Amino acid sequence: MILDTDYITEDGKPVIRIFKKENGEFKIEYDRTFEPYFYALLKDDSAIEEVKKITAERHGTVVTVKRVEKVQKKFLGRPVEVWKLYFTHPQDVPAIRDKIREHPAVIDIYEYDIPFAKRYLIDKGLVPMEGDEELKMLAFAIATLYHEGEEFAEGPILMISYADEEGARVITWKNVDLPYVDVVSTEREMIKRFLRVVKEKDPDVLITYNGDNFDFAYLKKRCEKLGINFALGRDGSEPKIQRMGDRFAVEVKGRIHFDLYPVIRRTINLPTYTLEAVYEAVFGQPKEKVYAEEITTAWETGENLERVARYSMEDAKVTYELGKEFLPMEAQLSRLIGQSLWDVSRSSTGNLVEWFLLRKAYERNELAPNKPDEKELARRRQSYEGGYVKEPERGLWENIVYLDFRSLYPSIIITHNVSPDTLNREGCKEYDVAPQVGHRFCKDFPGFIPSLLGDLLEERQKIKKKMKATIDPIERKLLDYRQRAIKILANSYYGYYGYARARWYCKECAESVTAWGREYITMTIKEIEEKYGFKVIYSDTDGFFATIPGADAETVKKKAMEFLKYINAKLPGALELEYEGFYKRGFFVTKKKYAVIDEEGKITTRGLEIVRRDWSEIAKETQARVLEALLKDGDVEKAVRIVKEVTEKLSKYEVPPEKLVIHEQITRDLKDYKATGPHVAVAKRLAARGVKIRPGTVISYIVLKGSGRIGDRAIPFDEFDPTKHKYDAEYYIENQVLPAVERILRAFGYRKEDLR
DNA sequence: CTGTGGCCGTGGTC
DNA sequence: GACCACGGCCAC
Ligand SMILES: Nc1ncnc2c1ncn2[C@H]1C[C@H](O)[C@@H](COP(=O)(O)OP(=O)(O)OP(=O)(O)O)O1
Ligand SMILES: [Mg+2]
Ligand SMILES: [Mn+2]
Ligand SMILES: [Mn+2]
Repeated sequence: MILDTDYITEDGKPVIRIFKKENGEFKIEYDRTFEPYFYALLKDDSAIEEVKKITAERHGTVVTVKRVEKVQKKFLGRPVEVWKLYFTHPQDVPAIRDKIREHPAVIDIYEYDIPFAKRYLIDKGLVPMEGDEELKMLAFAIATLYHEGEEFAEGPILMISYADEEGARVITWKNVDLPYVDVVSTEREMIKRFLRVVKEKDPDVLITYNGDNFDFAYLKKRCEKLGINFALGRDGSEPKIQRMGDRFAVEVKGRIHFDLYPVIRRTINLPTYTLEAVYEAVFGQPKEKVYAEEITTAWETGENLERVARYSMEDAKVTYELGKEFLPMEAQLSRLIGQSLWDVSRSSTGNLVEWFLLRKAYERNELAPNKPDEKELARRRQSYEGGYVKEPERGLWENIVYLDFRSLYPSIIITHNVSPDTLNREGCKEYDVAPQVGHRFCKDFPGFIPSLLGDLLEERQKIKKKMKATIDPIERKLLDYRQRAIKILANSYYGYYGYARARWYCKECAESVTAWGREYITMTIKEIEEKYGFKVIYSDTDGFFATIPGADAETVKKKAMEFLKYINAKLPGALELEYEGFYKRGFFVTKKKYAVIDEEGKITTRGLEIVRRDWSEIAKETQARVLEALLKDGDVEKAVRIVKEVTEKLSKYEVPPEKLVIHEQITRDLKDYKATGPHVAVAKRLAARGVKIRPGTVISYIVLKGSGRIGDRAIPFDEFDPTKHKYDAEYYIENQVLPAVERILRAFGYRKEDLR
C-alpha cells in the first residue's frame, strides 16, 4: 500500500517520492515526470501564444511556461474548454499565476494552489492505505528530568520506552534491576540505543501520545545538545517538526508518525485527556500516574526508580495498545478522503472535505472553484436561520420514545439535490423548492455534492449495523467512534456550504437545507400529535421526545412503531424517521438541557452542568447524585438529603478543595478581551508573574472567601494552601451547587432554603 | 476556521 | 434590583 507522498527538488526539478509497503517490503518510488500545472480560461484560443510567453522571476531564476494543453472540462456542471498550463517546478506557479491572471486575454485561472504531492495522489488515482498489507507498528514514550522554573528540555531524558507486539522495554542510563530495562552509560547512548532499535525493527508506524508537541521536540533539543544525528527517517532524515495551526506536527519520512492525541481528543468526550484517562475510558482498566515531581526525586535520590521504569514501560505499552485499536479507523478515513493517514489524522474537517471534493471533482472532470479572496470573504460574513428547537414541556415524564431523523441534513441534500450546480438552474423538467427561502434546485441530474453523500451514509449505516451486532464491547465502542466520525463528516458537507472559505460555497444551499429541516420536524410533530394522539415533550432540529399521557410502555412503543411506518411512507427519498430510544423516565429543564433513563437503568444527560467542563466537580457530583435519586429511583426526599449533605460540609470545609476547581480556557490574547471574568483575571495576573498565557491555556482556579467580584478573590489552584486559604464556601453553595440542582428540584416544590 | 441554536454565570450599565 | 453583553461550553 501507499503510506505517504512528498516531493524533493534535484537540480531545480521536482521528484515525487511515493513511500510504499508491498509484500512486506518497504519501497520508495521516484516519479520525475509528473508536472505541476494550473488552468486558464482564455477569451480566444489564439491568445495562448502570448500566454505561453509570459515569464516571471523566482529567486534569480526565470520562470516560464513549459507546455500547454487544451482540455474540455466543466465548471459547476457547465461545459467549458480551458488551457492546462504546465510548469517545471511547483514553486513556479505561485511566482507566475498572478501575471497570467492579469493578462487581458485570460478570463480566470483555476487550481493554482494545490499542494504538489497531494495533486499527485489525485491525478494518479492513488489512494493511501489500500490493500491487505500488514503494517509493523512501534510505540514509544520518554521520561524526563523536570525542575520548575527551567527552559524547555533543559533537563535530560531519563528513560525511553518502546512497545510493539513482541513486548515493551525501557532504556535508561541509571542501574535499574528489572527484566525489561536496558541500562546504558549515558543519555547519549540511550538515545543512540533507541535510534538503533527503531532502525532494526524498521516500523511502518511510530505511535506516540502527544509526540507532535512534546516527545519529538524534547528529543530534538537533547540531540542538539549532545550532537546526535537522530536519523529516524527511512531516508536517513531526522524528524521533520513543522507548524500546524497554533501548535506543531512531526513527520518521520518513510514512516507514519501516528500521534494518538489529536485523534483521541476529537473522537472521545472526556473531562481530561491524560494517557491514563484515555486508557481507562477505552479499555476499562486503570493506569497509575507517576508525576514529574516524583520522577525527578527518584532519579536524584536513586530511590524507587523501579516504579518510574514501570510507569514508563506502561506508557509505551498502553500507547501501542491504543494505537492498534485506532489505526483501522483512521486508515478508513484516509481511504475515504484519499490522503495520507498523517494528514487526515491531524487536519481540520474543512481540509478533509476539500481534499475529498478536489479528488471527486478531478474524477468527474469538474474544475474546482477558487478559494475566495479578501473581498469575497467579506461578502460571505452573513449568517442564516438554523434548526428549530421546541421549548420543552418542563418537568418529569414517563414512558418516553425518542424519534430522530437519520442523517437529516445530508439526507435533505440527497433528496432535494441541494447543490451550487443545481441552484436556480433553468431549462430543467423538475425542481424542488425550499420552503420559506424559496430557492429552487434542478432535479434532472445529480448535483456534484448530493451525488457523493450517498456512499458516506451507506458506509456509516453498514458500520452501525455491524456495531449493534458486535459482541466485544471494545470493538463495538470503536465501531461507534467510527460511524460517528462519518456522521460528523457527512454533516460537515452541509456546513461547508455556509463556510466562508469554502470553494463550493453556497449559502443558498445551506439555508435551504435548514429550511427543509425546520419544515420536516414541525410537520412530523404535528403529524404524531394530531393522528396518533402523542404529546411531544421536547424537540431539537430533527428529533423529539414524545409519549401518550396515561399509556403504559407497551402501548407507547406499539403506537410509536405504527407512526414510524406511516410517516416513513410519506417521507421522500432518503428522509427516514428512526426509533432511537425508549426511556422509562425523563426530566427536561430547558432547551438543550435534560436527562433520560432507559429500561436498563442507564441515564443519559444532555447540556446539564454534569457534562460541562467549566463547572465545579462538587456541583456536577451533586446534580448527578440528585438525578440518579430521581430517575433511577423515585425518592425525591433522598435527593434533598444528598444536597443538604453537601451544603453542610462546604460550610464546614469538609469538602476536598480539589472538587472546587473551576476550569475555563483562554481563547485569545489577553489584551483582546473586552470583559474580564474570573479566569481572565487570574490569567492576567499569571502573565504579570511571567507565566506566558496563550490561547488554549486552561485556567484551573478556586474562589476564596470574600465579597467583591469573583475574579478578585480567585487564585490558581496551584497556589492554594489550606493552611493560609479558606475557600468561599458560600460561593460554591449559592453559585455552583444550588443553581444547578435547584433548576431540577423546583418541579418537586423545593426552594434553595430547603437545600441549605 | 463545517454550520446555527442555546444556556447561564459574570460584571458591567442604569 | 432589572437589564444586557460578554464569554465559554454544549446540543443539534
Ligand atoms: N457537527 C455538526 N455540524 C453541522 N451540522 C450538525 C452537526 N451536528 C448536528 N448537525 C445538524 C445536521 C444533522 O443532520 C442535524 C441533526 O443532528 P443529529 O440527529 O445529531 O445527527 P444526524 O441526523 O446527522 O445523524 P443521526 O443519524 O445519528 O441522527 O443537525
Ligand atoms: Mg437529532
Ligand atoms: Mn439519530
Ligand atoms: Mn438525526
